Amino acid sequence: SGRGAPLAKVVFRDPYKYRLREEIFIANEGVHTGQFIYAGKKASLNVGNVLPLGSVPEGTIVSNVEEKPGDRGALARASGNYVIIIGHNPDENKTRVRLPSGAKKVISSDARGVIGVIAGGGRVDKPLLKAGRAFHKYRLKRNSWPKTRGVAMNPVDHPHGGGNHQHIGKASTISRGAVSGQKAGLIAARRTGLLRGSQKTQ
Amino acid sequence: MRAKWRKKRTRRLKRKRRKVRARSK
Amino acid sequence: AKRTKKVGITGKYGVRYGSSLRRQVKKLEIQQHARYDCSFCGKKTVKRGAAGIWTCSCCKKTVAGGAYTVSTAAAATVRSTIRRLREMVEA
Amino acid sequence: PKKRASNGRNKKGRGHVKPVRCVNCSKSIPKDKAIKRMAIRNIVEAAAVRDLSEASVYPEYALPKTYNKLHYCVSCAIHARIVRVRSREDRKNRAPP
Amino acid sequence: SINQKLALVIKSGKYTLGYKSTVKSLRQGKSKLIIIAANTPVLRKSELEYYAMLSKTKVYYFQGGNNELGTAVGKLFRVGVVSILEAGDSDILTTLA
Amino acid sequence: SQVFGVARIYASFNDTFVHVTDLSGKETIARVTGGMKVKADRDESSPYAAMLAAQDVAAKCKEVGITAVHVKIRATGGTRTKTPGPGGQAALRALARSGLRIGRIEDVTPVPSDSTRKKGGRRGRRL
Amino acid sequence: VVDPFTRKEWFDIKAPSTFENRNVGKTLVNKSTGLKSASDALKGRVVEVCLADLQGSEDHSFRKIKLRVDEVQGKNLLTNFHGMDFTTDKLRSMVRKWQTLIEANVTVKTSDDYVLRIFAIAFTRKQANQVKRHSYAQSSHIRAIRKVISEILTKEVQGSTLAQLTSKLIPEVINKEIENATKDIFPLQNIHVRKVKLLKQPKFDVGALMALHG
RNA sequence: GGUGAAAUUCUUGGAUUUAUUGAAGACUAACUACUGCGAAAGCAUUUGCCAAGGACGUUUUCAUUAAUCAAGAACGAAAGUUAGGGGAUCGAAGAUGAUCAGAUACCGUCGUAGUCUUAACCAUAAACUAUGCCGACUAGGGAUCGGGUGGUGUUUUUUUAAUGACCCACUCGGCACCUUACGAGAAAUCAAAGUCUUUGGGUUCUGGGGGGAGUAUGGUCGCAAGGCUGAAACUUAAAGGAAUUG
Ligand SMILES: [Mg+2]
Ligand SMILES: [Mg+2]
Ligand SMILES: [Mg+2]
Ligand SMILES: [Mg+2]
Ligand SMILES: [Mg+2]
Ligand SMILES: [Mg+2]
Ligand SMILES: [Mg+2]
Ligand SMILES: [Mg+2]
Ligand SMILES: [Mg+2]
Ligand SMILES: [Mg+2]
Ligand SMILES: [Mg+2]
Ligand SMILES: [Mg+2]
Ligand SMILES: [Mg+2]
Ligand SMILES: [Mg+2]
Ligand SMILES: [Mg+2]
Ligand SMILES: [Mg+2]
Ligand SMILES: [Mg+2]
Ligand SMILES: [Mg+2]
Ligand SMILES: [Mg+2]
Ligand SMILES: [Mg+2]
Ligand SMILES: [Mg+2]
Ligand SMILES: [Mg+2]
Ligand SMILES: [Mg+2]
Ligand SMILES: [Mg+2]
Ligand SMILES: [Mg+2]
Ligand SMILES: [Mg+2]
Ligand SMILES: [Zn+2]
Ligand SMILES: [Zn+2]
Repeated sequence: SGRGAPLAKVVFRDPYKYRLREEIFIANEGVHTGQFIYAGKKASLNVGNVLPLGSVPEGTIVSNVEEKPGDRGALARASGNYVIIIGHNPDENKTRVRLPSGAKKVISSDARGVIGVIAGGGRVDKPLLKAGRAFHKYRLKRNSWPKTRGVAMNPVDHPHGGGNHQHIGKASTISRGAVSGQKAGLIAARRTGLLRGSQKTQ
Repeated sequence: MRAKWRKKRTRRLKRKRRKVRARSK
Repeated sequence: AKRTKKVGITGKYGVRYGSSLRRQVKKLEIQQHARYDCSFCGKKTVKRGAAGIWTCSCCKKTVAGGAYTVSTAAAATVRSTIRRLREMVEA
Repeated sequence: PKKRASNGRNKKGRGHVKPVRCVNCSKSIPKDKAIKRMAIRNIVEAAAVRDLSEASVYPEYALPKTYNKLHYCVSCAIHARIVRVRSREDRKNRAPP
Repeated sequence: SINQKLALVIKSGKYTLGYKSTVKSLRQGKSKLIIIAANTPVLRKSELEYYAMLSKTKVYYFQGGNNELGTAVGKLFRVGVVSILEAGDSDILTTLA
Repeated sequence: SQVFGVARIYASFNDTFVHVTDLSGKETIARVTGGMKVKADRDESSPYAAMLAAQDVAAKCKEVGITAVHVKIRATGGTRTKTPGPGGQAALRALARSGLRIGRIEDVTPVPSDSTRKKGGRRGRRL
Repeated sequence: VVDPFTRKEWFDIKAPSTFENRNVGKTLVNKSTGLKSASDALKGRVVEVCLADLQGSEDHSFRKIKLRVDEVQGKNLLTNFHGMDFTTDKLRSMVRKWQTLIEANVTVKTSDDYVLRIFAIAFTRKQANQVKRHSYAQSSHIRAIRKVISEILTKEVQGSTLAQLTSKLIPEVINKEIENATKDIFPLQNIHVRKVKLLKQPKFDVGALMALHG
């Protein structure tokens, strides 16, 4: 609930005790019930397994990627996302990858990831098409909806408050050095206006 | 005037009078 | 007789929200409702619930999928290039 | 009326010939219709091909040249290169010389 | 292909479709060969393979799901396994398969 | 018989380029031919000026010491003229005549397999 | 004047074996300081020596050749193979109008665990009793011919060591081991291999490479 | 750097050049031609798979099953529209540097859309041979593509065949070209544009002086841009075609 991606409950034996341990994964697209999941350095390059970014060749597609070895997954977890691996510097044993944002971060080759892309992709291409569908969306995330335009408020409630007409009355772009109670609008915006032209990271 | 320019001329002309009486449509 | 010339399933929304929004909904609607074919048993018995969860009526098998189709283009073009990279590490 | 049964050039029975782009002005021109001339000129000049050979090693081993096919657009082909406008029955003669 | 050699013994010889009838075939020895759709589950597969081993029956794995192997034998339903009982005149019992 | 380099010549229309270096290529020794003793910037490709700065090119060539090299001469090419330029040959004229030694020669002009459509569009430059 | 001319010092190749001449000539890279000077920033170049430059007479004089700087020690510097090619002049002189070109390639391996892409190039000869001015094959030939060159390249590259390979195609008779098959298909003049190149190696294996010198 | 010449521009950021090397998307050079294939649009690296086709060959099979076609339907360059991906190149728009009296341009620069691909639209091009389809007949000539037949023809030599490529002759069906004109045409020219006042093989389609105008109107198709259908009032003695002389 409140998530786009489905989850995969994955059961393993306890190496140190007669016991089962049931982890909770994010389901990469194409995983299925009853499937077998292999985890570790000397594991195979099958969508669903979880291998250190050392063990995989550039161009691999992984999800739930760790920022540090063993933090149990940080990157590329929202439905339909992934990170690509774009090369290894084995001497320092790093691995350089490209995240969903486009930004390219380098991290240890011991950090782990899950071969594949996360499930439930395409969720956002469907319009919500009524206020109620959004209301029910956010019922289960948080009290963020609906949103009142700061410019419909009196000045006591907002920097954009008041006026005999509805206008921001001053630049909507706010300095990073601004103070809490000031930072509303386009914070630290390096640019503004309708983005024209190819936007894919050069 | 050129033939295809006379074409653009009246394609435009018609778009405009199409408009002008969708106003009373 | 044919019941609607263009709205299809999207007639439930009546006249509201504008043709463009309704049309683009209809597309994904048809996707997420239709029965698909099961890869493990070969009948068309896999239907959606809880988008990205696709389950086979008989044989009780479930598969993570796209939000409104079983396999999304991206996934499939990953599957392909994960095979490719795999076959390149035994020979 | 018509002025060539050839009207452009050297195309009967395909309907389309993907075009070439002219060497002088870059203007495209269907391949059948571009005038073609193969430019063979060597590495050499008139008075310059003696001494590059004198203060030299490999005592005139190879002497190669620059091979490149040329395509023009006819208007540019007309401007300088061989068009040299012919005259009604003289233009039907396809003898190169 | 092989689909044609099999599509001969449909019109020619004796067969049986279905997991149950073909394992009665396998334990009564009457099987010379059994063909197994791609998508048929590994447990069934290994079971048949065992029964085969004990009848000394050979097995071929049809590349193609049970849908394909059903349309292969001219039937309009899925078929998870086939079991030939007489290869009416197919050499399928003596081809490289 | 003696010590070798690489020639690395390049002809355009309105400029010319000539430069010695290691046969390995990595380390370059001197090039500047260009617009150097010409300056009206019409005359950048001119043969007179290609010669006038080819002289100061061969000069540093033997000023650090080498007797001989063969050419790698080339027009701009790409999707542009692909035919040699004016101050390509009038330089090695006055660099073979500069008493230096020359050998196995070849063109290195880039030529594609017919792509990366040229500038000017389907009507070309219009004059 | 900083006058770097005095600064640095030349170094030297010579060729490996499978040839007769080996003295390359000389290079200039940098003084060998240590804080970054040449141990590591060596063996990363190539050079362009013609072949009649390298073995003999000009029956052998069209092939370009790359040579990859492999490793260095005192007054060493030694360069193994990197590939090869033809030269613009002859290829532009062998492609005559009014005849058929035929070109093919394959990527195949040698015991020296180098994969590589060979090439080959062949043209049409006009039977020298013959009147028809264009001399064209009929694509029953083009497909069967490139089918047979492809039959043959692999069984010499998979045939043996990149070193023996060099020794196989230097004498060039591969060119007419092609004409062996072809004589039963088409006249097929001017049959050459016309390049060779790859990118991946087994990690250096220093001791293998000194086996070409003495 | 770029051009006729310049300038906008890029250069402590080592630019333009070199070397090694990697990514992305587009295209298929040279071979390429009076050469092939497809209903047309159109189609040029390799290989595998999938179905399809004309010509040929034929003492095989059926036996009039056919020709052409309002309505109706399949495909349909380029650009353009909807939703993803892609977005390297070149590049409507727009912004600029120059030229000019002016210069919204031509030349230069940046570069949005586009250019590429998937799912769906759109249905128009000087979509041209400005030349309906099936059939018959009328005239000479050498090239060439495909099939075929003929051989004490040449070459491969292996040891001569077998073959393969080649030469010569013939015959079907192609893409053309040449010379003539019986003949046709207003001519330019045309083996059809011929076999017409000596006017009739079958069949489909369009035009009836120029403008008005492919405009108005209605119907219909389309998301839109627009497609198909498509007048009249009035106005006018010419407008047009081919060729000759200037
Ligand atoms: Mg609230
Ligand atoms: Mg809001
Ligand atoms: Mg609001
Ligand atoms: Mg208020
Ligand atoms: Mg305030
Ligand atoms: Mg304020
Ligand atoms: Mg206010
Ligand atoms: Mg406001
Ligand atoms: Mg109104
Ligand atoms: Mg005219
Ligand atoms: Mg044409
Ligand atoms: Mg056309
Ligand atoms: Mg002009
Ligand atoms: Mg090609
Ligand atoms: Mg009707
Ligand atoms: Mg773009
Ligand atoms: Mg403008
Ligand atoms: Mg201005
Ligand atoms: Mg403007
Ligand atoms: Mg039309
Ligand atoms: Mg035409
Ligand atoms: Mg005709
Ligand atoms: Mg028409
Ligand atoms: Mg005739
Ligand atoms: Mg007459
Ligand atoms: Mg209308
Ligand atoms: Zn199932
Ligand atoms: Zn031109």
